[PDB]
Parts: sequence; C-alpha cells; structure tokens
Amino acid sequence: SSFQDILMRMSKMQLGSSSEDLNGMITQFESLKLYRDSLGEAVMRMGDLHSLQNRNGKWREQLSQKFEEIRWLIEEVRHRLKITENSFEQITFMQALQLLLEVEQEIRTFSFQLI
Amino acid sequence: MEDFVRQCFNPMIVELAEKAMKEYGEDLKIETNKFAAICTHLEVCFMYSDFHFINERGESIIVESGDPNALLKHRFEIIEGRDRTMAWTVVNSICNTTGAEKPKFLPDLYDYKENRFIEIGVTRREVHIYYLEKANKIKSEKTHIHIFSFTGEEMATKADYTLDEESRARIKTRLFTIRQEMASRGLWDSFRQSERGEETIEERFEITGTMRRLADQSLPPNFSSLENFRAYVDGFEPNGYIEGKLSQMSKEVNARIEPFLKTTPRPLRLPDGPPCSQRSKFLLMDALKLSIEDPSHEGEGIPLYDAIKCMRTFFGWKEPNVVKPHEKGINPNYLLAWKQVLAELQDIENEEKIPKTKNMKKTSQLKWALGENMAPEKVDFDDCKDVSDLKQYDSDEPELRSLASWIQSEFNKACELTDSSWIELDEIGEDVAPIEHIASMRRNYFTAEVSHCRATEYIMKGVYINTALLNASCAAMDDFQLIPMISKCRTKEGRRKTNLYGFIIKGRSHLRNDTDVVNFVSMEFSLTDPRLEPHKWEKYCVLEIGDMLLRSAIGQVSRPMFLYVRTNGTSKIKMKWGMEMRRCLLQSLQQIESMIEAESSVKEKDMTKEFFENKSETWPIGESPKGVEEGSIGKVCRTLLAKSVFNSLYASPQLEGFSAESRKLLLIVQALRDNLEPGTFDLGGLYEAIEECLINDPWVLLNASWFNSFLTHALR
Amino acid sequence: MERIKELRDLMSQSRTREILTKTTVDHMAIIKKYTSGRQEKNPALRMKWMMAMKYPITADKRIMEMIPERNEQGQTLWSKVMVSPLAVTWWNRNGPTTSAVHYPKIYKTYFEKVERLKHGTFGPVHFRNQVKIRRRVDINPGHADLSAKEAQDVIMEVVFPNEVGARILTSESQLTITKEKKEELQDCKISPLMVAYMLERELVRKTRFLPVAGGTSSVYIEVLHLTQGTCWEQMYTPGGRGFLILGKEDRRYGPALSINELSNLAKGEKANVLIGQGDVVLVMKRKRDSSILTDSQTATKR
Amino acid sequence: MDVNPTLLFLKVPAQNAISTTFPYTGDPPYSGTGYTMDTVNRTHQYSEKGRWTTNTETGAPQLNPIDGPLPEDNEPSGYAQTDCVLEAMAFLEESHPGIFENSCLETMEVVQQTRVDKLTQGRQTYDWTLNRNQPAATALANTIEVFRSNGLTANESGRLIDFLKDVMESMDKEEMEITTKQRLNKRSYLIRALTLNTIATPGMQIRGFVYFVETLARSICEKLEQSGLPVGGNEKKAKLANVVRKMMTNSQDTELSFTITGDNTKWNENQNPRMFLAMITYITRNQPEWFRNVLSIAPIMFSNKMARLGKGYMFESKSMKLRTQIPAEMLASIDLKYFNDSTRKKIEKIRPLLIDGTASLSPGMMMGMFNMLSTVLGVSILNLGQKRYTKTTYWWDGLQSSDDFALIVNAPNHEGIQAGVDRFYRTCKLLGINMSKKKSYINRTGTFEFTSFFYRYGFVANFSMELPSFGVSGINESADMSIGVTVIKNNMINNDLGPATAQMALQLFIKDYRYTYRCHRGDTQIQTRRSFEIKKLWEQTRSKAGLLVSDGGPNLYNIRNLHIPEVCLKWELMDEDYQGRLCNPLNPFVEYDAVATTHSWIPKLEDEQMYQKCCNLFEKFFPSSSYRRPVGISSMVEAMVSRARIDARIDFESGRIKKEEFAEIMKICSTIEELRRQ
Repeated sequence: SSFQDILMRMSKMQLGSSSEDLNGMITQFESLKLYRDSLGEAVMRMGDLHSLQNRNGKWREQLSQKFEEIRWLIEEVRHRLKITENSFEQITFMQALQLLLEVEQEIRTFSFQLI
Repeated sequence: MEDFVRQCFNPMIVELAEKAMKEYGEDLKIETNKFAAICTHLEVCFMYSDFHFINERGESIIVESGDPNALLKHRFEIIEGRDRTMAWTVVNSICNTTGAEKPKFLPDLYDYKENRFIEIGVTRREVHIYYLEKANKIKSEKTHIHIFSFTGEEMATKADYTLDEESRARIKTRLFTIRQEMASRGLWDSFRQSERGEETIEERFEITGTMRRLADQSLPPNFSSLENFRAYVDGFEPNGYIEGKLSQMSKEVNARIEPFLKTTPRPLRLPDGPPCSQRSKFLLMDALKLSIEDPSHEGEGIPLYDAIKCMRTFFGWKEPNVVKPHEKGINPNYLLAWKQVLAELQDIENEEKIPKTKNMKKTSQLKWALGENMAPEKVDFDDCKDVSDLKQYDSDEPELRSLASWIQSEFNKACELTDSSWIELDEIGEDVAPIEHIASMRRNYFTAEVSHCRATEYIMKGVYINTALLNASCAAMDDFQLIPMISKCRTKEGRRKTNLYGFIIKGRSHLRNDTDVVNFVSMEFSLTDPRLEPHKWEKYCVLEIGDMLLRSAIGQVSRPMFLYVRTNGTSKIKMKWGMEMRRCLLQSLQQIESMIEAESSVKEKDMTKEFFENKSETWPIGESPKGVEEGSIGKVCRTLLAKSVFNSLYASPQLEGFSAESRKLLLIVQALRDNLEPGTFDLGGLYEAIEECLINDPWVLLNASWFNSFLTHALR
Repeated sequence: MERIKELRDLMSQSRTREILTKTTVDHMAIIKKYTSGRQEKNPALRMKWMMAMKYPITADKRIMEMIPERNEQGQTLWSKVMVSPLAVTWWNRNGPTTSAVHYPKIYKTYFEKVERLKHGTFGPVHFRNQVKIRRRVDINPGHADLSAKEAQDVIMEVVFPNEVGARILTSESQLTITKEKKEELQDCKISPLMVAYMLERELVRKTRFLPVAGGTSSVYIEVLHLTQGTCWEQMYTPGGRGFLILGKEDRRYGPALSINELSNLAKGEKANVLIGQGDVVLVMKRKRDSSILTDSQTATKR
Repeated sequence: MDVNPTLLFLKVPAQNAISTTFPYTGDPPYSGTGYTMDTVNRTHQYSEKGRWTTNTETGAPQLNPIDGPLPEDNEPSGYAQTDCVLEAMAFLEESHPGIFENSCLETMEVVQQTRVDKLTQGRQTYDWTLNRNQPAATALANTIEVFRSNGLTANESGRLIDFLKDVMESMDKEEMEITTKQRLNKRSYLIRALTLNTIATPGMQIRGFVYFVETLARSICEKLEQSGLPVGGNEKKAKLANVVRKMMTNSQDTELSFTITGDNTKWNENQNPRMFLAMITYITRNQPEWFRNVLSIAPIMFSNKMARLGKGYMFESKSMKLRTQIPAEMLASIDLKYFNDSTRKKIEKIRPLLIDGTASLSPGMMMGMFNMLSTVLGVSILNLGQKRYTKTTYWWDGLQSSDDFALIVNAPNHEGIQAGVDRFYRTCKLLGINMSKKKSYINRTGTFEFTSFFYRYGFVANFSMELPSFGVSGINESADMSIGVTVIKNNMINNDLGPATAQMALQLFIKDYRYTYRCHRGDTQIQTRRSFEIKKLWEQTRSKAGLLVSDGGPNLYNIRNLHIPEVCLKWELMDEDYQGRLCNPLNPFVEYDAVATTHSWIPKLEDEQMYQKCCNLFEKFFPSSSYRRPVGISSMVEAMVSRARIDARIDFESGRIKKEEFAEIMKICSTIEELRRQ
C-alpha cells in the first residue's frame, strides 16, 4: 500500500516536470519492492528451512549489496527532501523516507534471523 | 376598539353614534375611545326606555315584546339620539305640553310618571364622584340624575330609582359584560379616558423640561427648537433638492466599474517567516493506539480500567529519553510526569478497593506543568503603579509564519478510508413515500462512503476526549485527574475494540464562567519520529518511551515508540465545541445533498443515481504535478467530511474571515466563467481584506493555497 | 388550610402585601411576566448529569406504597420523594392497569392525524423549480359552527365550570357542543389543563402565512415537510343558565356561593355568587323572558 | 495527489457548491474596550467636518454632521442632507400613496393598547439600577422598584405608554436614589439613562420608544416590495425571483441588465439619529401630537446616546508577576506610558469625548434597534430608480435589508449602466448611505446574492440559517422526543432542510436521546443501569412495536410522520395492559405536541421571586388562570379570600373538613382582611 501510493506520487513528479534522476529513483523503488516480495516468499517458505540454507548462502552477498544501495538510496532521498521546496515533492519524499527506514529494519531483522 | 364597537352594538346605535360624531366634527379613527363611549351611552339610554308604557289610566306597565294594541304611551322620550336643534325643539315642545322647567343643559330622557327630565350617565370611574360632578354642573332645576357603572354600582337622585329592578339589572349586566369583554381584549385602557368628566380628550404625551431641552439639541442645525423643525417639515415639497445637490457634488465621488477579466486576478500573498506548527488538541495522523477487543459488554463502563487493560497489552516500555526538547519548558519535568503516570497506573494494582477515577499526586513536575506554580497575583493598580515593566496583557503583534507541507499531509490522511467503522447510526421507520426512498438512498450512499473514514475517527476522538474532560472538570474541580484518551470502533468482522491514544492530566478546574481556562497535560503515543519535521512540534516535548513491534509478511519488525507531551488549556465553550463534532457529518451530507438538489432542479429529474451508482463520473478534488486530478463520488464525500472536520478542529476568526471574503472572490470568478461580464469597484480592497487574515494559522494558509490553485486552474 | 396560611404569610410581608392588595385580577398577566432568567446552563448537559446519578426524578409519597423499594434483581427503585427512572420502567412493566378509553376523545386531533396518514395515498415525486406562494393557511381547523370567542367559552364551561364569567352565566341557551362535551368528559381524569389545551387545539382555528405550492385544506398543511421541498413536489392525498347582575356583594342575602349551587335556588330569588376569577356579584334568575331579536324595529318606533 | 476541495468549483458552479464555503455549523468557540474606542473614533472621524456643541443637560461634546459639507472623496461620510432625505421620503409616499398615514393609523392602536409586560421580551438589557447587563424581566422589575421608591407611580396601570410617561417624568426630578442606599443627581441619572452597554444594548428607558418606532417601521415595510427584511424563508426566495422578473421582462430585447451584489458593511456608523428624527417627523405629518411626540423620542435619546467603554484593560508585570484590572471609568487620567502604541493613540483621540466613564457618541447608530427604519431609508433610494425619477434611459430596482442590499440597473448600453450605478451611488451618499466598494461587485443579471440567498438562473439556495441542535432539550423524556422531531419537521418547512439530512438528523437525535435516557432498544446488548427493566418489559410484550423509545422500543419515525406524537403513532400497536400502565392518570410521577404519560415526570429587589409567588398562589385558588388570562375588577386579596371562604363553607357541610379546621380557616380569613386595611 505504501509502495503503491509512493510510486503513484513519484510518477506524477516524473511527468509533471523533467526526469531529473527521478526515473532511476523510481526504477530502484520497484526493484526494492520486488526484492522485499521475494523476501516475503522465502519467509513463507520458512516451513522448509533446509532449502533456505542454500537460499541464505545466496542471501549473504545479496543482502550485503542490496543493503548497500538501500543505505545510499536513503541518503539520496534525504538529500532530495532537504533541497526541494514543492509541497507535493516534500510529502512524497517524506513518505518515501519513512517507508525506506521501515524496510531497512525489516531486511535487517530478516538478516539476523538467517545467519 | 373601532372593530370591537362595531361588533358589540347593533347597527342602529353605531349609525347614530357616527352621525353624532360627524355633527360634532371628529373622526372615529383618531378618537375610538369617544366613539365607544358614545355608543355605550346610546345603548344604555335605549335600554332605559324599553318595554315601558303608561297605562290608559293613571298607571304604568312593563309589557314587553311587540305591542300592536296601541293606546299606550311610550313612557319616555328619546332626546340623546337626535340632532342638537331637533333635540332642543322636542325638549321645548314637551316642556310646553307638560309645563315643566326647561333645563339649562340638554337633557337625555323625559319621564311621564313625574314631569321631570332624566339625564342618564355611564361612568368609567367611581360612581359617587360622577354623581357629585353632575349635581354641581346640574343644579337649581327640577332635573333627575341616574348613573350607571361598569362594575354594577348605581345611584339616582335621592336614591329614587325610576325603573323596575329587573330592567336596572339588565342594564347593569350589559355594562358588566361589556367591561369584561374590553378587559379580555385589552381595550379597557379607556378606563382613564373618561376620567375627566367629558370623554373627548385624546391621549396626552408631553415633552417638557430636560426632554424638551434634549429635543432641541437633537435636530439638524439652523433650527432652534423641535417645534420650528416640525413646522419646516410639515410645509415641505420636493422642489428638486437631490438634483441640485448632485449637480454641486464633486465628480470624484463615483462608483466606477473596473472590468474583472481573465488576467486581472493575482495569487493571494501568503506570509513569510518560520513554518507553522501543529496546534490541535490531539495528534491526528501521528496518533498511535493500544487496542483491546473487549468481549461485548457494551455500555462504556470504566474508562480507567479499559486504559489499564490496553496498557497491559503492550510490552516494550524502555527508559524514557528526550529526543526533541520543548525549548520553552523544563524538559526533565516532562519525563518525570510520564514516569509518575506509569507508577500511578502500577499503584492501582494495589489498594484492593479499585478506584473508578484516578487522581495524581501533586508533585513539583506536575504542578509546574499544570501551571500550578502561582500565576500573577491580582494586585490593585493603586499599589503596583511603579513596577516599571507594567504593560498591557498582549501588547504584542501576531507573528507571521509560512505555510508548511505537513498540513496538506494531515488533510490527505483525513480523507482516507480506515479499517474500522467509527460510527453506528440508529434505525428509523420503514419508507413508504418515494421521496423517503430517495432520502434513504442518498443517506445510505453517503453513510457507506463515510463510516470507515479517518475524519470520522477524529470526530469520535474529539467527542470522547472532550466529554471526559468536561466530566472531570465538573466533578473533580480541585485535583489532578488522569483521563485516558479512548475511542471505540468495529472491525470488518464486526468486533468491538477499545483504543487508547494517551493520557490527559487535568489541572485545578474551578470554572465559574464558560471561558475560564483549565490547564492539562496531554501524553500521546506515536510512531512518528519528531526529528523529521521538528518545526511541526514547536509546542511539544517528545520522549522515546518504548519499541512497538509490528508484524509483517517478512517478519515482526520493531519500531521506536514516542510520547508527544505538551501543556495545553481549554474552557467549557471549547469542550462543548468538541463534543458537538458529530454535526460535521450532517454538514457534509447537507452539502452533498445541496449539490444533488441544485443539479436536480435543472434537468427537472432526480439526479441521485447520477452522483452515486455512476462509476464513470468523477469530480476534480485534487492536484498533482500533472495537473488537476479527478475523484469518485465517495471520495468527494470523504473530502467534504474532512474539510468540515478540519474547519471545526482548527476554528479561528481568521478562518471565518477568509471564508467570508474568498466566497466573494469565488463568486466573481464564477461570474467570469459564466460569461456574465463581472466587474468590481475596489478589487485591491477585497484582496487586502482576504490577506489581512493570512497570518500564522496552518489551516487558513492551506485554504489560501487551495484558492490560489483554484485561481490558476479556473482562469485557464 | 395551606393556601390560606400561605396567603397570610405573603400579606404579612410589607412588599408582597402591596402587590396583593393593589394589583387587580385584570393585571396578573402583566405580573406573571416579571420573572428571572439565566437558567439554561446547557440543559442537555444538565439532563445527562442528572440521568448519570440515581434517584433523579421526583414522585409523590404514594410511590413508596405502589412501587416496591427494591427491584426483582436487587436494584433500588426509590428513596427518601426521589425516584429512579427504573421505577418509571417498572411502572410501565407491571404497575396498575386502567382503561384508556378517554384518550381517543381527549387527543382526538392527534388520532385524526394518525388516521389521515394511515389511509393516505402517495403518487410520484416530481422534480421541478416550482414557485411557492405565501398564503393565509389555517394550521388548526377550528369548529365551523363556533366562533373564536364561542370556542373559548366552550373550553371554559367544560373544564372550569366554576370560574365562568358573567358573559357565560348571564347568557340564556347553551350550545349543544358544550352539552355533549360535558358528558364525553364526565369521568375524565387526564388533567383539567391538558384537557383545556387539547380542546383549544380541537375547537379554535389558528392561521399562519406559509409559502405553499399546493392545497391549503388544513390536511395538506400538516403534511408540508412531506409534500414540498426545495426542488421537488410529492403527490400525496390524505386519507378520507340566565341570570342578571344586580351589583356588588350584599351581606343581607347570606354568604357567597360558587357557580354550581345556583342550579337550585328559586325562580326570581336574590343570591350572591363568586363568578369568574374574582369579584362577587349579587344575581337572580331572570324572572321575565328576554331574548335578542330585531330590536331595530322596536327602537324605530321612537 | 494533494486533495484540494476548492477545485470542486471547476466542475460545479459556485452557487451549487457554495454551501462548502461556510466553515461552521453553530456559534464558533471564540469571541473588547479597544473595539468600542475604535468604533467611537471611526464614527466621529467619518463626520469630523460637522459642528461641535456641548450638551446643556449632560455637558457631553456632540458632533452634528447633518447638512455638513458635501463629500469630495469615496470615503464613508455622515453628511446626510436633510432636504435630500425629506425629498426621498416624499417620493416614497408619492409612489405608495397612503403608506405613511395607514402605517400611523395601524401603529396608534399598538401604542394605546400595549402592556408593560411587552417590555420583558428581549435579550440581556443594560440595568441602570446596577450598572450591569440583566435579563429583560429582571431589569424591568428593578426599574419599576426604583421608580416606585421615588414618586413615579404610573406604570401601575398595565400600559407601556404610562411606563414611558414615568420615564419622561423621571428625568425631570433633581435626585434619584437607589436602595439595595445610593444617590444619583440629575446629570448622573441622565448619563446612565442614555448609556448603550456592550453588539450593544440600550437601557430600560429607550426600549419602549424603540419598540414603538420599530412597530411603525414594520408597518411601513410590510407595504414595500423591495423590503427584504421582515419576511424570511421561502417568501424571501419569492422576492429574489420577483425582482429579477420585474427587471427582465423586456420588449424587443435590447437593454442591458446588470446586478450589483452589494455590501454595506458598517453602514450603521454613518446613520445619524437626527436623520431618523426627520424621517419620523415626515412620516407622522397630520397626526395627533401625542403620537408624534411618543414616536419622536427614541431618535432624540439616540442623538444624545453614550457608549459605555466596558471592562477596561489588564496589565502584566514580568518581574513582580502581578496582574491588575483597570476599569474604563478611570481611563481618562491614567498616564499613557503603560499603554501600547496603538492603544495610547486610541485613548488620546477619545479623551475629549470621555465623560463620567462613558464616551459621548452622538453621530451614528449601532447594530440593531433601528433595523426596519434603516430598511425604509434604503428602500427610499431603491424607490428613486423609477424612470419617473431617474429622468433618463436608465432605471434601477432591487432589494433592501438592514445587512445587505441588491441592485439591478437596466440601460440601453454599458455607458448607461455606468451612469445608473454612479447616480445610485451618489444619491446614496447624499443620504448618509455608504456602499462598501470593497465587498460589492456587478455582473449581468442572472446570478446574484442577497443575505446569504444565492440566486442562479431561477434557483435560490438558502444558506442563511445555522443548522440547529438535534440533541435532547433537557426536559422529561416525553417532551424531548416531541421537541426533537418537531425541530426537524420545522427546519424542513422553513430552513430548506433536505430529506436525507433530516433523516440523518433524526438518527443522531435518536442516538443522543437513547444515550441520555439510557433507553436503548430491548434487543440490544448495551448494559446500562436501566437495561434490566427495559429487557423485562421487552420480553413480556407481545407487540414489540408499540413500545416507546423510552421503553426500549423501536424508532418508527421517518419523514412522513414527524408531525404525529409518538404515543398516538404507536397507540394501535400497543399492548392493552401496556396502554393501561403507560397512560394511567393515577400514576406517581405526574409549542410541541405530547401526550401525558408516565414519562412526563419532573426531575430535581429584596425578594426577586415576589412576583412569581402571588401568581402561583392565585393559581391555587383559581386553577383556570394557568390556561386563560384572569379578568376581574377586584383585588387579588379579595378574590382569594372570597374563594377560600366559599370553599371552606361548602367543604365543612360536605364533611371533608371538621368544624375546628373550618373555624381556623375563617379566622385566618378575618386576619387576612385585617391586614388588607393596613
């Protein structure tokens, strides 16, 4: 729901004005959404942790480098929220920042769960 | 009176009275009392000489009804109901026939039992006074006097009544009934009118000293007294003074029409300065709840016990910390008060007799927070006139603040659909009329699109909190009472929930008036970090109190939990305003129905299935970078409900003024869109009036921005 | 005994005695308007506060004998009288039962409204911009054969027969409506004042200016919230003695009388009676036969 | 997106959605001496070019702008020309012959046959006996008491004119004493009799004269079509359509028709009482001198009126932490250092007018009082728009109220429209009528506003009435149901309350009623203190549809039956025993229609209630006094003593009273007669 609303708001920003990196930011946002969906699918598969052992062998590197772009994306969103003066953009960026902060913690607890 | 007399008297008496008054030269429209008195005099005289005859021999009879037998004298002569000259001629003729004494004054009737003239009198005052007056006026002549009253009293000359007791009783009863009828109608004010012997005077309202002198100084110049002014006005004709004055009038006095075109309007100028901050009595979109699914047992109950249960459901309390200081108050006192609230709630688990309402110990932090630290003393000016720094209470201009984006975020979330119901309305009778069916359709469509609304949650929140505050203020005037912030709702499975938002600690509430302020400290849970929009929380001290644990598909993730603390105040008028927030539902339904009815008057048909049930139709109720955004009917309903709720929730004189003036500007813009050629006389003045109320209120500034967007998009 | 003691108490005071001795009975409607104010401290909140507590209602002392002190469940119903609303519900549940046969006659107008609505017929609802015209429409249809004053006299002779004025008491011939209303309400116990008010509603015509876009038959005006609105019209068809005043009180003719004992004194005997709301008068039965007719012909003989 | 409710007007016309531009539904939860001083300063500034005089009776400075210099700028001006006002009045009489004479004839009856108790009907009134606002009845009683203490006994006849004669006579004596034993000299009494307290209230000496003037003004206005004040509801919506029909019925359509949605905010401050005196003098020509005198007193006392400043100012000290209240009475000698920049300018500009604690405000009028007469004055200008008066191709017509006005101007071309608007404006200025060219606008006829009535192509929307309260009233639960349904039914008829809105108001009222009286329906799970009894009654009842809502019954109310009392509405569905219980006259407990039942229960000047004790005692001897107005020439004491004697006599012979008690009653009656001769 939060992803849906935020991505809808960013699409309006993309077309109302020029695509000033917003296109890449949005692409990243759907990438992260699908990534989180895959994590939820694996969590449902938790019923069989045996296959999750190999999936976690992958998740080591996958989590590390995904966390990398997540932290850098949070930094970028903070930077955009700091410089923007348009109310629509400010609301969109604050919602995105809160969502990213929540998702970072979700993936962090999943990472501790699979060690 | 004029209407009454033409109903209590037969036509002949009224005609005779009118003829007599015309002969005397008076108008009954101005002297109704004299008309009534003369009509009463005539009727009594006729009743006196009725059914009485002189027997053929030396005897009198009282034979009644028609008497064609003839051969009987009438026993009386009517003299009152005749012209002055004719009456005098008749009097002279009868006096000569009987050789009596001609009275100096005109008589009323003549008696054949004794050669004497009878003058009848009806008095609206004491009988003996009237008899004495008549005797003094009528003297030295063999004249008989008979006096009747409206109260049943009577007297004649030397107590010599010249009629049968039955007839006199009939006259007395007639007068008595007339008096009752006048008193019932309120016309018995003529009691004083006939108090001067002659009932011809009109009312007298004089202007004399100290009022004749005030009158002479309250009239246009060049006139000495009010009598000269009356003389001037009485003789006055329209000689054409307005035309001459207009000719002499300067041409700079004009109402010139300045066209209002597509390009004349300009955006409203909003203030500059620090961003505005939140000012509501409770959190709206940052509010967090601790909920319990109370197993039925409806009927409110004990809010303190519900709060205790909702608190027990939560695990995660940590050591309180200040994450965003208030910067205008002692911050350690705020977490001290929070710790005291926690400890006091833990104490209720002791003291076997469980209390229904909790009172907080009056400690230093709680006294400071609740303004218990002595307020300025009510000294007398005669002694403290040398304090130097003695100025007016306000003596300060209102600060200018710029519109922040969080007030649009609040309104966006208010118009959203929640998961709970928040309102259950009572049933009404089954519909039988087609209009009743249309009303039910509109009402049900509206209620279905508004029950699960966040703005409907705010209504219940405000109602509950203000009711609890008023009850505590009335019942616990002299102690610090802990008041849970509680609301109730229903889930999709129709399951009751009690929600805990926070706690209010009331101060000492000795409210004589309806504007007396009771201070309180609000402590409200939230998951919102105060460091993302720190300017929105200028009046709050925010503490980090725990770690809420939220379930998700991937897992159960922990988030920090905060406590927004601030000192606040309220009065009885404000509490009652909060308690009446359910009228916002009525206002929004009334607005939607007015829209439907206005579109129904045109097209001469019921436009109820076109607003609802027509998914294709959409209204412009929002804005994005792409432009104007369209919404469905139910979303329009929720938006109007949220607008009403925020109007009630941020009520201020600035809002009232801005609405009043932006209404006129909106109507001018509409006239431009209707091709009605709008014009103005001072558009700059209207803009100044609109912008004088744009100072620091987030709601009014957001409304001004909304109007600016409307101006951009409407004239395009 | 209590009323006269209170009167003596009032006239013991220097100010209240002045009012009692100077104000005539005529000028009471004026005096009744000299009151105080500032009492509505949000009476809805007052009622909520009163219903919150127990024993909010006041009842007569007989409450203790008719209704038991405690409920079947153990809930107290009254106390020393101050009574709980649970006592009202208890009375409606298993209190004494009586015959409610007078109610259809006393409240005949309300039941007439109920019957008119029950058998009414609804047509279609039409959406137009119709124009409503301001008209003198009668809200309450009074009796056709009774004038405004005659209606009040009937209400006065049927509810307060002991305080009828000289107009009623000294007028020969009695209306049939009064005779039938007296027997209809012979054993009525509802209340004299409520009976008088309902009789006023039934017998006295009231008129007002309403802007109406249809009939004005007094049955289309009661249903006006229902038939016309801002932009719509709803088609609807509704279902379907003689005495003579002689003067003030005379002490030679015995003590004063009330207006019920005049029925049997004598033909042509003098007695004094307290008529209306005040002054005592000396009256007799009209020995002769006096009637109102074309007195113009009789007077024209002069 | 970002929700913007204002964007809805891009699809819906302003008039159809104008209801959304009204923020509140009810009085807002917010609300001084500074405003009073600002009002006084503005009133004297708008007319500062007039003459200055000192009152010989009060010593107060007074400003007289009548017949002053003609204005030369578009600022508010109080320089109303007397001859222009009289000419406008003459032309109004000419266009409606016999209007003033007929109005005076109708008003003389009200003047002669009005009772003093008519003066108890009103909101809070200034009490000179206490220098405080009091309820109308209390203030009238206090004035009567203080007048009686002095040699002023003429209102003891039940006539308002006699009480006003007492008022006129009070100002003649040189001493007025108030016992609570205060003493007032002539000048102080006059100052307190001409005081307008604080959106302003006159004392209980100008109210009767104002009432008579307003009766005359209502009589005049009832005969004028342009007058929009006296009417209200769906007959004002008729005036709005009628004026447009009058001005739009053109033959061989070529004329242009424009409508000014006028505003006259704060136009009372330029209404001089002297022009109202000229108005009344011209209206009452060739009438009895007493009537002219009585009608010509309220403007006389308004020309000399005086505004009480109010409470005053409050001061603060941040060092010593103290507060003080400074009454406005002593705000004529305070040093100006304490006050703020804006406030000291006000106190400096108003000091010359301050006398005896009140500002002297001769020019101008305050809201209220002369609403009808100001409407007459406005209709006078609207009357001049006829072509017979505007001897030109342009003419105008419109509506007039005490708060707003509407104007329609018809001319062959746009230049003619400008000429007509200019002439209307300049004629308004000559009579002291100041149009607000800041809140007024003009457009072609077809759409306009008048007193919150929005007209759009024949459709009128009434948004001038606040949505009323739909909660309990605070009386027995029998009367609250009747009042609640009647209020809804009456708002549907008068204030254009929609069917659906009325149904939902009914729902909210039933919710509030059930929660106040704890009478939730018998089949619900809500557990109040009253639930057990209601559930027992529910179970024992066969027909659970005749039960009242007070007995845990269903709500059968809808639109069709809001005019029917609940007991009658449910009578046919009632159980016979439940009828006998509910409708039992012998039960312990006891403008709306309600049947008396067990639910009609009752919950919990040296003598203020002295008047409401003799009447209640009379009602015990004469119960008919609660239904009809008593009539009688005897005193209260005589009536009650005779009633008691007759009742005791008849009661002793009937055996219901023993001989000793009868003798005691007779003895007390003899004692009461003895007291009657003191």
